[PDB]
Amino acid sequence: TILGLSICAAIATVSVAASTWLFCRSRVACLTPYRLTPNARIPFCLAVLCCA
Amino acid sequence: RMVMKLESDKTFPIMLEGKINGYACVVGGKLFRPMHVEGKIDNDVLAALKTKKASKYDLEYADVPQNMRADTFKYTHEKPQGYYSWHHGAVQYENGRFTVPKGVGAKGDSGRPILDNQGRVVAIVLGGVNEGSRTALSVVMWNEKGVTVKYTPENCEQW
Amino acid sequence: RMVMKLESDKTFPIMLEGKINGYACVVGGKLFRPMHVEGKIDNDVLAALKTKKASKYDLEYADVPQNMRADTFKYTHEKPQGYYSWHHGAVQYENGRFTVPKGVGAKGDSGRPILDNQGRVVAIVLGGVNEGSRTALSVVMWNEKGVTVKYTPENCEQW
Amino acid sequence: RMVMKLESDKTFPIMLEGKINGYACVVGGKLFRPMHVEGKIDNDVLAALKTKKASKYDLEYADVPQNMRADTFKYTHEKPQGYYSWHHGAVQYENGRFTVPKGVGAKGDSGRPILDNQGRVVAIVLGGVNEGSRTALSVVMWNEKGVTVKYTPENCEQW
Amino acid sequence: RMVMKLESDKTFPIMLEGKINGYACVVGGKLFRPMHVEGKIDNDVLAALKTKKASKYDLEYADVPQNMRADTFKYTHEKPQGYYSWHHGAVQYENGRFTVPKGVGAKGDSGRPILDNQGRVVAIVLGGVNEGSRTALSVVMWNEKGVTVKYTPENCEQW
Repeated sequence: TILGLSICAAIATVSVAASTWLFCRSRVACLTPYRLTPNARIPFCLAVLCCA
Repeated sequence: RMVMKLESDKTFPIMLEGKINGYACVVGGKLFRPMHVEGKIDNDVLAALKTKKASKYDLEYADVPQNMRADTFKYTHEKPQGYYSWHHGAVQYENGRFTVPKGVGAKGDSGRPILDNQGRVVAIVLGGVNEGSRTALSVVMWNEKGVTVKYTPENCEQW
Repeated sequence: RMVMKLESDKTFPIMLEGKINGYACVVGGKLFRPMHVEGKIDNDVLAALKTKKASKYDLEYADVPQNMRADTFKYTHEKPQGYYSWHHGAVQYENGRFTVPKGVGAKGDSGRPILDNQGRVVAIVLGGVNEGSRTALSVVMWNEKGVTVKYTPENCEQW
Repeated sequence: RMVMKLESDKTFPIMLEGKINGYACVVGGKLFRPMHVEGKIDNDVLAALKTKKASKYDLEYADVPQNMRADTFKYTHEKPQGYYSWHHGAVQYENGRFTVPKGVGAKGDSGRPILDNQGRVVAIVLGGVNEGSRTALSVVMWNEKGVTVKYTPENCEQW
Repeated sequence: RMVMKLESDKTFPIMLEGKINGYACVVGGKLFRPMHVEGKIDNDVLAALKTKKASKYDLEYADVPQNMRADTFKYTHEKPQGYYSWHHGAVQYENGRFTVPKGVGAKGDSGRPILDNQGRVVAIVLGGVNEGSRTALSVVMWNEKGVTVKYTPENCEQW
């Protein structure tokens, strides 16, 4: 159990961290094309997914 | 004619050990500085600004102060085919690519805004390469919807 | 010269402390005056006229008597790009924003109307923020559906 | 005159925080730099170069890239008796000493390639001492077999 | 004018990345520089000198060598009311307070000496502050007893 519980906890933590990393990377990759526009007009992404 | 597009004091140099290696340009109330260029902007007020990186598009952007927003370049979402003005000389737009004569653009010629025939920025060039017998520029422009698309030729040469 | 001769007496200063602190304007059958101006209208008939509060839009509006509906400013819903007439000087509408040259406009100038070259009011100002060489204006205008879009720049200094 | 040979100057200043401490030469397709100076080479290509030290003769040597091996000074093993050229006037090589007019050369004027009437470098000065009559200089010169003979006057100071 | 007669090779600048940052002056056989200026004095002989701190009076003071004492500024204690000569321009002394015209003095001007008509320094400037047309400036002077009184205006901003 000590081995199995530790393995399960490690797998869950790694999975959660990886999912958060991919979500943040996706948000950056979907916002920066719209974010660094000089006037910063970002209606479309915020309306279709509410990323911000 | 060509000299009426170089009286733009709103561009700013980047100093590294007293040398020039790049230019930081202000467009539409936002200051853009090429990421690969190391150094410090000569202007103190713009140098003190904290910029947010953008690795994919290869430039860092910052929000200029309110008092500086008035005197700033104007971007354009339309890029009609043909002639364009640049500080080094004429540039020509064909099939979605900017091209310049041979030997134009080198070490320290990045961050230069490619002005239009009207007199307002349409894109910012980060580097250029010469493949075969033609020279093309890696450059970031602005789409009609404002997605800041970047076009980069294959095997692009920095600056 | 060309911008100052467009003079209309429909605007009325607000009197308190025995000094001018703002202007109230009759447009399309409604009398408009900002929150920040205190006092009585110079015209006694409108001074005694009750007003309805609209705090979130920052303008008291009052229903003009039917007799005086004949002589009033004409509202406009289209805002073509470019310069417009004003009491002081040309006001540039660019990028969906009204801007005035350096220094023009200060305290006590709030409530003045921005008209067009045709000679009819296109918007009314409530305050101005200095962006540097060019000064932006906090102003409310009229849409094609009459939804009364209000444009308030960031941290605008209130006139 | 001996000054028309300043056109042959391909030496590169070394700057330390904007202060020049010496000059690095490119002789015979080989970059020579004084060890006692500190800073960075004038151009980036030699700045990024890797140098191998030589403490006994007090200088760093590096191999120039293949692109510019031809664009360099060309050396000479023989030094006939008499006066040669320099950026600071004629300097006389007499019986084993390269001596200059008194009061010429100080701190920071080091690593300087000496020249003769043929426009060919025969030695590189590093420092010198001011005798009552004239000033003798520590110098790295060459001989017929090419073993890099070095001379330092007694009680010599670095430059 | 009196600017041409204020020439003095005694004063030296303190650079910071090749820009004017401070001013160190040799007076009465003693080198003075402010606390708040960072960098290295341009003169190598004084840069080699080791200086001691004085936090309260905002002065690093060092003893010049014997040969340096031959030519240096002369100090006096008496300060009659009226106008005095400064490198930027004329200043005036009233009610025990030095002051300068509007906008005369900014960053990098600290450490400059103040001169009188007969050609001798009476005080060393450290900073200033402005409320009206006059601009009272922080300055350290000398009394008849030789106690180095330091007059300072309220919330004086550092120069």
